[PDB]
Amino acid sequence: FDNSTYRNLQHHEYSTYTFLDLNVELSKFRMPQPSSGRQSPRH
Amino acid sequence: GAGGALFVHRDTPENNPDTPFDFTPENYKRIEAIVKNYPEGHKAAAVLPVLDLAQRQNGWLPISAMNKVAEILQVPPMRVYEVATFYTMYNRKPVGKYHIQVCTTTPCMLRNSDSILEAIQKKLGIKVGETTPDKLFTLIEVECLGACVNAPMVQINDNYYEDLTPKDIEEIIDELKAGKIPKPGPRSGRFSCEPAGGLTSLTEPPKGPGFGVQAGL
Amino acid sequence: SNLIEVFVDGQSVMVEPGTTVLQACEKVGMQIPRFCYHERLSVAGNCRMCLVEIEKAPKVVAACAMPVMKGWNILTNSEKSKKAREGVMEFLLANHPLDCPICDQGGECDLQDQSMMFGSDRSRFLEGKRAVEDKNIGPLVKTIMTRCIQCTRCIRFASEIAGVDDLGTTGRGNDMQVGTYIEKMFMSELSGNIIDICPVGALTSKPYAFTARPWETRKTESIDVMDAVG
Amino acid sequence: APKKTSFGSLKDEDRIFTNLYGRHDWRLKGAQSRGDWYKTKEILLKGPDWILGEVKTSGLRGRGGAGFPTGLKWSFMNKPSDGRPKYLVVNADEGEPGTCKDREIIRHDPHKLVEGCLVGGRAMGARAAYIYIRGEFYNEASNLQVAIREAYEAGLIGKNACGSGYDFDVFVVRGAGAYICGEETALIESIEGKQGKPRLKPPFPADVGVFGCPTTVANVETVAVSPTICRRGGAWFASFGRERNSGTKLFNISGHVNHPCTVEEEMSVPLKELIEKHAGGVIGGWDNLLAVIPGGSSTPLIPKSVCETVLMDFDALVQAQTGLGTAAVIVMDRSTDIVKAIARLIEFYKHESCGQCTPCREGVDWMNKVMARFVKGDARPAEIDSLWEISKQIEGHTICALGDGAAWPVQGLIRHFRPELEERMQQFALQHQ
Amino acid sequence: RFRGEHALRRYPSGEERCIACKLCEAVCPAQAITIEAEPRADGSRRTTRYDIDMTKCIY
Ligand SMILES: NC(=O)C1=CN([C@@H]2O[C@H](COP(=O)(O)OP(=O)(O)OC[C@H]3O[C@@H](n4cnc5c(N)ncnc54)[C@H](O)[C@@H]3O)[C@@H](O)[C@H]2O)C=CC1
Ligand SMILES: Cc1cc2nc3c(=O)[nH]c(=O)nc-3n(C[C@H](O)[C@H](O)[C@H](O)COP(=O)(O)O)c2cc1C
Ligand code: SF4
Ligand code: SF4
Ligand code: SF4
Ligand code: SF4
Ligand code: SF4
Ligand code: FES
Ligand code: FES
Ligand SMILES: [Mg+2]
Repeated sequence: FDNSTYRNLQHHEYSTYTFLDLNVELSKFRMPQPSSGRQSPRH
Repeated sequence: GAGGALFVHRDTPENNPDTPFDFTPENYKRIEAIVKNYPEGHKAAAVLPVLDLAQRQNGWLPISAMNKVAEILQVPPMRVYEVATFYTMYNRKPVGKYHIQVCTTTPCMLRNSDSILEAIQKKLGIKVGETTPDKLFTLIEVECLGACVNAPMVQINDNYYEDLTPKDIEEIIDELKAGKIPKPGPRSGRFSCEPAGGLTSLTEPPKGPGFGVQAGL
Repeated sequence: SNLIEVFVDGQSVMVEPGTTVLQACEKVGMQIPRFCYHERLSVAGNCRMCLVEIEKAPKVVAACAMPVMKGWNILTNSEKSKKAREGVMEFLLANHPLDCPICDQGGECDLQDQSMMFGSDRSRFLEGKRAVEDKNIGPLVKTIMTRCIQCTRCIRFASEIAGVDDLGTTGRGNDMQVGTYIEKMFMSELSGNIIDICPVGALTSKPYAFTARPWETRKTESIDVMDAVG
Repeated sequence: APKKTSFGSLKDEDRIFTNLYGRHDWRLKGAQSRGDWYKTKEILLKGPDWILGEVKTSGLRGRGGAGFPTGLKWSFMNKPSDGRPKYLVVNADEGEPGTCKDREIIRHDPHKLVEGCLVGGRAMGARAAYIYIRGEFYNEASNLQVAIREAYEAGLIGKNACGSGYDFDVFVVRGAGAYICGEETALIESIEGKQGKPRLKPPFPADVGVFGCPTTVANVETVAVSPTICRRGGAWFASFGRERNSGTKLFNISGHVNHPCTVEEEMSVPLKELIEKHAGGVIGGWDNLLAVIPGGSSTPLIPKSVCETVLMDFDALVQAQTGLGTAAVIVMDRSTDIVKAIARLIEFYKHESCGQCTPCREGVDWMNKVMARFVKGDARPAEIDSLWEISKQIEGHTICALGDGAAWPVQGLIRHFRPELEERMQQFALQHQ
Repeated sequence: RFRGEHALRRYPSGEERCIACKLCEAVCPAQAITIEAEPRADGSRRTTRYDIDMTKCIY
């Protein structure tokens, strides 16, 4: 048990597309989106 | 003081509706993933991320990028123009490879942020709005970045560099020029939001799960 | 029936549910000052000129957007309402240009008339004024953007009545501006109406420019023959 | 014995945010062993009414800054479904100068936030949770996405979310540099792909919110503590702080202090004890203190005369005419220009106005010009009272509460440091004539 | 302060001062002033007719 070490170094290796890559990865577990019944408010 | 940036667009040979812009196929996959999060019939909600995505591929936002986002999302182009001119993280002009943003708000200024600003200016030879002739750096001042405890701090292309000193800011510039990337975080042997010495609290071993659970659960 | 009773200055009136404070005051024949509210456009609530005091409420409400609540007592002429109107007129006139002698809106200006009726008679603004560049949206609607009070009536009319999404606001805060952001002609068969609904001389008629003043004109109510709508 | 009177010494056994300093695994495994994601299924199975009751019994007040009671506000979505989906929005904007609590919660304890989203959505009957995070917090958002990914893989969210039978989604949407997007309605507008311009209320988000659907907007701190309150119970959380000021609180102590930091502390701790214990005191000693802004720039500042005896809770600071705000203490010693700091705050507010409504859009810029002239001394004494009235006109006449936050620091400076303004004007006149 | 024969003045550049606001025409108790205006070739707001009937004027 060491409380003197800051582990949080994952972000150092984060690139420009890391957030969007994680979004693409998470797109698989998502529940189907609800629909208002239109394609757009202008439809 | 005053903003300096204009909120009208005038066509230029380098920024016109016929300036070449298109998403990469990988960026199109990412756009599909971004679009899916929102409810059907509310596709516009993706204007904020997708626009950002364009800037993450091109570097800035030419008017053709705004037109492409508007056409992809089937949103009127003036709505994308409104979004682009409202939010300050969108670059409607080219910037340097490294965008230095130094905080100068009151908590950050109280810890000698002007020393950092002058150190950057004398190290780069440019002012608080200009871009270095090598097109590597651009220096601006920004409002509170939410890293006040670590003030003075600077934000560079998604990396915070905190607890800055004039010697410290200069070295980061040297490391960025020579083709290396510097480690983000505090620069005073702190690597946290902790007190600078002693760790006044959170020294006990963390409690095990279910330690404080109430009866009947 | 479903009518609810509300009071405007201590006087009872029956209104439909969801009726705004402005419409209830209109039922007794009182007109609340306005700049951004138009009864044929969607409610905006941005100008803040319609703020009124409700009895036993510390905060003034926006009469053009707030639905009346049963048993409410509007107070359209209280000290709080008058001071709200004076402050809002002061903020509106702070950056406005001294353009009345050259403005076509001169004798027909809602800003001028409501300044005379509900605002103060003086300025305590001692700074410089903002100035913005003009937009060119075609040969019919002359544009002098410095005069704009940012009501956003033009944006709501173009989007909702005309069916075009060419107008908008770019920037934010003091520097926020109304325009197209690009060289675009706001061309449509209903375009000229944005001159009528604009309360100031920001949007004016280009063919009509400088020719007449409203007090000298004679009004003849007639019918149009340019089509079969009459 | 009940009704304690000396608050402000609580040990680490009663701190919710045990990984505040990020000295422990920020990933799921770490959280799991630290007590996170425990008995979630049991909590979910207890039902929304039980969950709502725990929040109500605790007395939990909104940690975003307004301090509205959390249980009552969350109970506003306990209506039956009307065909529209229900949503919970987590406010992770954190734009207030002096405030860094939500950043640390997101970067170092993201699973606390994810579990809080799940439990809050269950309480509200919500379908999914949208976490609107600051655009400048790229690494914090990426850590949050990693946490959500490993929660999805372990079946802690998504379809059935547990052995529970409840489907819940968690989405992270990033802003793009706009402090006004911290306001709940402006945040909702920015999620829907528009300019971050606040809406008028009514309607409240519980009636018409994001995508026009019933929505609840909750601060990251408020959401994170939600599961610990449920397992520990409402009574335990309340047992801290004065009456109507229950629970613990994150404080960001910055400015002219020896060790600026952030720390969890009991609610009603006196300001002096908090500053001198955790922050190492004021540089130059406690007698070097000039002024303190107790809750971020939106709250009026208080002088050393008040700072030595005021408690750090909502009602106590209201009685001191300032307000608790975001619990972001900014300390300024006798070595700073007190007018310059307030002028910089007013410049921040001038640069952060959305421009929608007249009193903010015009009067905050007007106040900025007046304050910049005050800093030099260009003005006359008769303008000071004038400036006061300008603030009064702005306050309470704007759509959004940014106008209040712009007008309150000026009122504080004029209320407590008028003689400095007058002597600056006298000096400028003396060397200019 | 003596009131005599009327005159139309210029700026020091030689440009006319009158911008055709028509306030003089509105205020005149005798209706002695007649004004017609249009945009000038350079877009300036100037008069094309400016008459004073000196036998209507009360000075
Ligand atoms: N955490 C941060 O970084 C920042 C925090 N703030 C703080 O935000 C505070 C002002 O926020 P406001 O939302 O304008 O205060 P508010 O009192 O109007 O409302 C706060 C919360 O209570 C809800 N609420 C209030 N009355 C309600 C009702 N009758 N029915 C249903 N819901 C109701 C609101 O929907 C909102 O969620 C300020 O005190 C400021 O300190 C400001 C800027 C940044
Ligand atoms: C200009 C402005 C900015 C705000 N920014 C934030 C913010 O960044 N984070 C936050 O939690 N609340 C912010 N608020 C307050 C929100 O209204 C608040 O979060 C919302 O009412 C729910 O917060 P609660 O959970 O504390 O009740 C802001 C308010 C205003 C007027
Ligand atoms: S719009 Fe009205 S107030 Fe403004 S210059 Fe024209 S006449 Fe005067
Ligand atoms: S141009 Fe006229 S209608 Fe359009 S926003 Fe300005 S004042 Fe309103
Ligand atoms: S008070 Fe300021 S930020 Fe809030 S809606 Fe009005 S102009 Fe926008
Ligand atoms: S029209 Fe009359 S009042 Fe107006 S500028 Fe000309 S001379 Fe003066
Ligand atoms: S009567 Fe003569 S002096 Fe009097 S306003 Fe008319 S033109 Fe001028
Ligand atoms: S004031 Fe500099 S990060 Fe907050
Ligand atoms: S008329 Fe109500 S805010 Fe403008
Ligand atoms: Mg008009």
